Amino acid sequence: HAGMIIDADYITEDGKPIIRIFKKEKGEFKVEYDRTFRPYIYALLKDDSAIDEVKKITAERHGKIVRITEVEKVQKKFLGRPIEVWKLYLEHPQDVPAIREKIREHPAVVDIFEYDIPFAKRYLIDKGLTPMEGNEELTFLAVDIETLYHEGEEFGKGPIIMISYADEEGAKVITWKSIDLPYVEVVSSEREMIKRLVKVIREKDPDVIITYNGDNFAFPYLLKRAEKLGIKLPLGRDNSEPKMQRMGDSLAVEIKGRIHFDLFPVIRRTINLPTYTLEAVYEAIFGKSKEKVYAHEIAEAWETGKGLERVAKYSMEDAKVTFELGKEFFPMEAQLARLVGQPVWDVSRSSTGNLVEWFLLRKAYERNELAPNKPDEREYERRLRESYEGVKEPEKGLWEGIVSLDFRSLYPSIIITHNVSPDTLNRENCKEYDVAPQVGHRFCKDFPGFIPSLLGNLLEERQKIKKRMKESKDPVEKKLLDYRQRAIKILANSYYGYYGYAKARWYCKECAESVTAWGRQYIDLVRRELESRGFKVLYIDTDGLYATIPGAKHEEIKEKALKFVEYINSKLPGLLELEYEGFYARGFFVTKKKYALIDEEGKIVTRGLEIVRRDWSEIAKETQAKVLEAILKHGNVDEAVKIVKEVTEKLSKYEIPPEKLVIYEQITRPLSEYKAIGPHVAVAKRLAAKGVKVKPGMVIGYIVLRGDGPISKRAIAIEEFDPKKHKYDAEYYIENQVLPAVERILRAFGYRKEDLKY
DNA sequence: CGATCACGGGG
DNA sequence: GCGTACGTGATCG
Ligand SMILES: [Mg+2]
Ligand SMILES: [Mg+2]
Repeated sequence: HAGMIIDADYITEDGKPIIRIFKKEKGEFKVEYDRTFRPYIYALLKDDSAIDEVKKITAERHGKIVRITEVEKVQKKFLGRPIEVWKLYLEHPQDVPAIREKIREHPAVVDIFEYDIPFAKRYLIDKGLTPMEGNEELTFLAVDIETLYHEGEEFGKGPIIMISYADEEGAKVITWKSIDLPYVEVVSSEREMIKRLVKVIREKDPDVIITYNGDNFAFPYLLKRAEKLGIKLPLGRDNSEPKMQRMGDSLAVEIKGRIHFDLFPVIRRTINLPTYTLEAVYEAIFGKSKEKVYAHEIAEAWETGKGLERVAKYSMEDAKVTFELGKEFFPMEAQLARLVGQPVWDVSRSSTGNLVEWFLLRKAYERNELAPNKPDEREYERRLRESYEGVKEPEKGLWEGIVSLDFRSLYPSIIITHNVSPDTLNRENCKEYDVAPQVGHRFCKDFPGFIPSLLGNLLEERQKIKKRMKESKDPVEKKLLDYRQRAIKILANSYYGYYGYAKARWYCKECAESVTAWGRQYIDLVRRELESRGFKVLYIDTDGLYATIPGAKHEEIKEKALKFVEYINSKLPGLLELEYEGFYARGFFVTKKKYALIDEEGKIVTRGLEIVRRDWSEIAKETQAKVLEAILKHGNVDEAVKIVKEVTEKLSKYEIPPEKLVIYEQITRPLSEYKAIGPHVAVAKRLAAKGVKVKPGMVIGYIVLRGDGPISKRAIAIEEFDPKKHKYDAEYYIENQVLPAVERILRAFGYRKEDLKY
């Protein structure tokens, strides 16, 4: 009708699917139902006569037989060529996985197509429906929880001790222990606290629930405790419970009628941080410090009853900043959803490769272009092993006053001008074609390629938005249009990468190679022009470069670089654009996407080097941090080498505290299901043998002891370690922990692993 | 060696 | 749900 679409799903009623379109119309929540949309797949047949055998194929589901309800001969395009396929209709979406392989196996069937598109996404495309359109203002509520945790406990063993929420009315805490603070609501039990959260959510009726890692912590924990306590969480606008969907090796939680906006996957994509803790994220965006109160401090305060006001303040600030962050990051995700035509829930949890693919599937429908299939495992593997011809090793040592230049806005223009598309690649009876330099791939000029055509329209639309922005007096429209033009830039700058993405439907190795080859001519021009101006290029890859004027004043480097970007863009034709990304006080480069820098404010910025993860010992992580600090903060590689040498000697002489040697690894399945027994599994099996209920999710802490053979047979549970009896493996902690953590970094300064010991 | 298995965020 | 990440690095067998 007239509302803004925020989501879509389907329900089954009397065994038949019903699409639900969740809308917001002038502040009101509305649900539209559609019983008429039918599931389907396509089948390419060897001959039209075959349909009589194919329409008679059946399968089984829910104890009943599955049939093809209707067949329809249709004319479409495949790889820029007319094709005749049969549209096979099914009653229920779940009929598609049940019957698709029985159609594909048929000797008269050449191939099948569009057999793995989810019904709700199939519906939005086919009906031309775009989520997040209009000026409809949504409501937001941030939610967070605090729990009682002890090292290595099964997930959900300890109770939820606090629940916090925040919106514009303020940040509040619900707890079941007496804390005298103005924003704290004290209730009688964990059960009563969870029921109060349910009431707040039902009363505030937010369109968007903001969490920080709610997909993999807050909501699975709430569901675990609600199950324990035997209470329901009717948070859905249809009174349904939050729904845990297995998205990869992890989880994603949906709340029907709403948008569960988990900031963790969103921020992980948007900015570069070594660790995405809420406190690190908040500081990077708002330039303010946020205190972290660790799990052990929380457990100690809860159990002893001392210092609970500190824990309540931590819980409050967690909800307060989650709200603040949500408001900051939601507008761009809303514009991306709109652009790609899929709900924010799905779009906020996806890579740019999937954003491109959703955009392309919709455009293929609009253009009557049959979509190619996602590859099988063998093809996906063959794609990962493909070698690309045509980005040198970076300069060694420590450099000062570094400018970063970004090339990414160059590639959409190359795709368009050279008609780079899988449907135009090495076409027969082509009258005119473009030949890629060095690699020689031919792209037909006779018709615009599917992908160049779409990119051309995206770039044109962005230029119209930018023009409308200059001519606007309304700062509200200007702010909105700024988000819209940034969403196009992000989607357009993702096509180059998408061509080489192994899971892509419109994958094209030769397209990616050719864009690289044509792109290189401009990169080489940028490099020569930089060097003619006294700049030294320290590092260069397909995405950008780092450069300096050796021994020049920093303000002179910045000014010359800004003046250079303005100059080159005046020389580059069309929408080919170079961007000044930033300036760094110092930096060093190891290899492709492995480097470390420090800006003028003293913030260290790295790519592909830092090892902040629980399965690496503290001694290795601490030494690595010390090495980066000595190099970047002190400009002293000699100090860094001496730090490594001192740590290794201390390890050899058993001078390192055993607490800095603990390795943590999660159990992810029943112990009997393991095919390879790593040290944490060997430790786990002994724990289960002692009567410990070992379950997936439990994190095993261990220390590697001195001895013969694989580390599996010498690992000990941290709770069993006796410093007066057990001797840790110094050679393991040196060669497998500390030295790999620092050897890549120090390779940039001409050191090998063997020069980092006395 | 190829195969297998872990990481992130949260408490 | 017409589904189940990603890319990378250590250790087992
Ligand atoms: Mg959904
Ligand atoms: Mg919290």
